Amino acid sequence: TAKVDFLKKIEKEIQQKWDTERVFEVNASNLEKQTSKGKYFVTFPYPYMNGRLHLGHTFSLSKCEFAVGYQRLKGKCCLFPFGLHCTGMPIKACADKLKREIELYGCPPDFPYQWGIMKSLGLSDEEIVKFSEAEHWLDYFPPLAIQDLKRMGLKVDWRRSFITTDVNPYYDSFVRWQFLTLRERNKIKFGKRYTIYSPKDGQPCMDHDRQTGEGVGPQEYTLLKLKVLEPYPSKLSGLKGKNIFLVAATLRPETMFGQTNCWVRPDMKYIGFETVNGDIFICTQKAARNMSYQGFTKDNGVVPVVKELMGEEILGASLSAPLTSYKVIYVLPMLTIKEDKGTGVVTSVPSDSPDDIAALRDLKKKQALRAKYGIRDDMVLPFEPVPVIEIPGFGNLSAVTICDELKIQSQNDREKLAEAKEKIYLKGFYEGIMLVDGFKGQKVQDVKKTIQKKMIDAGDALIYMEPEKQVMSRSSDECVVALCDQWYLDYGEENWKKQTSQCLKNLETFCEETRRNFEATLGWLQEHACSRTYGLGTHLPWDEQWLIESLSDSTIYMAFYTVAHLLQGGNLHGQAESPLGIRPQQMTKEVWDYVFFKEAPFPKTQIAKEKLDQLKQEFEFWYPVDLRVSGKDLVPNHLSYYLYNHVAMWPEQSDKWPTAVRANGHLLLNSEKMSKSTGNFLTLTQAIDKFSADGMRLALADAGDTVEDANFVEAMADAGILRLYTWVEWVKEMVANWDSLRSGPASTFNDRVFASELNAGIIKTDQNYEKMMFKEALKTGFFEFQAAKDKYRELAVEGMHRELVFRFIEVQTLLLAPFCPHLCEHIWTLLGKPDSIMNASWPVAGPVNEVLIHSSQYLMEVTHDLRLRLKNYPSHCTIYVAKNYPPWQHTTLSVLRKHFEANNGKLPDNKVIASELGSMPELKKYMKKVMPFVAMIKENLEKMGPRILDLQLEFDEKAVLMENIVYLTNSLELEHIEVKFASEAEDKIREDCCPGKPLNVF
Ligand SMILES: CC(C)C[C@H](N)C(=O)O
Ligand SMILES: CC(C)C[C@H](N)C(=O)O
Repeated sequence: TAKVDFLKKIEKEIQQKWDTERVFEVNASNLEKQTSKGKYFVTFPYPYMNGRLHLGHTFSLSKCEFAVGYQRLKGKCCLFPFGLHCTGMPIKACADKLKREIELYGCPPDFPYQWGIMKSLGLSDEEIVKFSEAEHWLDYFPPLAIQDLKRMGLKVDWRRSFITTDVNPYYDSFVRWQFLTLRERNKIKFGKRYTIYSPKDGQPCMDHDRQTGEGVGPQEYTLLKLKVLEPYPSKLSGLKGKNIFLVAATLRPETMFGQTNCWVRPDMKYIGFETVNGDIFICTQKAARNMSYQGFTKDNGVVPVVKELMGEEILGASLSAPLTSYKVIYVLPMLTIKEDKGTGVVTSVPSDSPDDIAALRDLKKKQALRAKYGIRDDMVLPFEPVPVIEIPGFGNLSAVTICDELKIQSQNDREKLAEAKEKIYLKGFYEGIMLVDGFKGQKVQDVKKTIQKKMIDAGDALIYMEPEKQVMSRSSDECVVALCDQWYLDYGEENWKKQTSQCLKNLETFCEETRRNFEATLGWLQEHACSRTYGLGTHLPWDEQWLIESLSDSTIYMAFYTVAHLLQGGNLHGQAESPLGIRPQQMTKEVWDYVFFKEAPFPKTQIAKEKLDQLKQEFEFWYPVDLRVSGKDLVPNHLSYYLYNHVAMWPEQSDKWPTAVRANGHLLLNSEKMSKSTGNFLTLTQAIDKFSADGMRLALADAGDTVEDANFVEAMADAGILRLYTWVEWVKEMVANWDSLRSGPASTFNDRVFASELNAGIIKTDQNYEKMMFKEALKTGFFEFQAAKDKYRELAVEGMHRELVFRFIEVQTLLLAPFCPHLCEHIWTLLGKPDSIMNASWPVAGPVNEVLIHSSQYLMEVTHDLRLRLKNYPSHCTIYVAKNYPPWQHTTLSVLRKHFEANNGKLPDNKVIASELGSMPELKKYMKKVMPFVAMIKENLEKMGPRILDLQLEFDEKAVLMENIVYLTNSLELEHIEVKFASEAEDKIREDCCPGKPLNVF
């Protein structure tokens, strides 16, 4: 267990060496004169300071942190800067729940959590409360973040970090410029528009301030008024005097000629209220409150409630329903009503919505429904479905003529009502044909929008907006609002959308689906609700009631990095003396136009011209964004707005558009999800404490590198630190016993197989590092290097040669330094090599002879082969490697070799087999082991290439064992393992065994 500590000491040792050495401060005036290879720029989606950083952030980043700890050891520059989001509410949210959960209850509260994990963080109770105002959140968290990274030891120029609210006056200048530019280009606009909106927040709550439904929007429905005729039912008494209409939502309004009644759920609570113009509306409150914030009531947002009840009390009185050849229809119960979607009412469209015929039919069957709630001689019976839409497989009575053949007679078939409403679903959007007196033959799709708008002008119908599913901001469930005010951003452009689809067809998607989620969300993304009024953030330049919502003031932010060290040099809040000496007051809109837009004129400035070209040079050298990477949940929203924008201010400049991004899955701790709510979670500061960040870094590079859910498992970060500590002591020990390593040359065989393994490994390792799939590059360069170093200490019984033993620890201590820098710098220094290790390069992959490795992956095959047939039955073993080409085996290879060397990469008949393998007196009683093993050539030949046919088989098998048996006495744990030629075999294994399947009997 001291293993964890030993690392933990030298990690902070080599850190306070690195940091006092200032190793990562990549400047662009001193490292641009050196014409080296080309830059490498790695940017992270800067997390909020709404709380200590978590593994889900560390894995979301480790893909880049390693990347640069490698792409530097290939000679490329490495600007890995790091931002710090403070905009957006989510800070104003957890501590506002702190400010009112400390308000109405004692300090701390009494019950029968939100405060309790600000004290389960540990703070002596007093400190915890200064949190409820936002400004102490932002004086305290950007520290804990940067300390946990200094301690993770990440390759990050310090002087380029910051804060993103108005707190930091400098970035604010950067945000203000962006928007004065983005307003100049008629990319912003003002309007009164529908948006997901937090009642209780006072602003349209859209994307990164939600609990449910990151990618969710308004759904539109038509709403119908349903004149309720007297006799009203019992509870409606007092309101004699006003026009009352039941309100429901259908999405096939072409169908409403098919109205035959009106459905509500007898045991749902219903509300009725008066609009602004003064008539009476009965929906649920989710519906009511939704209408309200949509200007539907007198004062925007208020529900003028007049009475309450449940549908029980409603069933009965006739509803006169517009557009239907049944004007005196009634309200009937439908207990299967989705109790959230819609109004709490639905329509009765029996001829194109099967539930309804099920609904109708049951009321017609049992008198245990036929008088159920006020159901007279007329109620359900003479109502029959309405032929309005014919669909050319089945009938005008479509939704019936389908469930009267799939026989959904019972109304309790809700799975089989998943059957039903999927039937007349959308096919009935085109094949369905309107038949009414006025559209006979018209396509239901080209008249959909007309029949609906005919019903608005007739004052019979209006238009309803509802949450597609549900949201929780952090609290009160949200709503489409007719927001009477919102500055918003125009992602609905025709031009800008197309030039940006092209910014995507350029930018590199690390996979084949990520692009599909960028198409499907771009061809989906309309204009955006980008202005908050309460929370935290920066204020709009010209209308300062408005603050900027998070997901938009965080889009071009990457260029501040390029100049941050000089526009701030370390004070995140932006109050220390900015290194170059710019007054935050002296960064006019056009001196950004200068520093960023290349051709844009040198402005009349009261700062001399030195710093002006120097901050632009920084920019001009560092940009573009090479590779950014974050979780797969900022694919539809933030990374997206991050593509539009980077076009929007350089719509001309092709070069600076982000060129490559990367998204992973979420992370799992021990194969299960990571929500504090579970107990399966670790803040970065503790993963480190427990596992020696190098040890952690390990389990992350093994987290999986794919976009599908990448898992992190505690144990393997433990076994991590162990194979690490056995290494260091081995490397310690193998430099003590220098006097133990062979003189002369490195000439023996075991030597050369390890030595070509070694270089086989360095390149294998190289190929996956180039391709940033860190797990598979882990496997190649660490697991495969241990086993092959073990196994060449295994078979060098005359001593491991030192000049192979040393160039091997060089390469590994290197190969591994991107994964685990301090421990490698320790080793590299341990060797008494001079410079810090980050001043090393990519080691030279020497000359490789893979026919040597062929043998290596042949013995690992049999190593893996006989580990198997020992399960049944067990100590000794003699292994017959068959003697030679039998007169029936040589010949197979011989004749097939003949055809092959004459047929251009395609092989003959599968019954040509029979005529050729059959018609051979050489094959008179052994074709039954040439035809079952003429599939030994069409099964395992792609396995290697043109190998098992080219007769001579470039290595003696008998003897690449008889050498391995020491390691193979291990790895099979037997005692002795001899090998006979199948010359002294039982002849059931001489004249049977295929070289490549060596047979073996205990
Ligand atoms: C730039 C931001 C939208 C990033 C996001 N808030 C995160 O925690 O990763
Ligand atoms: C989906 C529902 C709200 C409306 C649909 N026209 C129906 O069959 O009832």
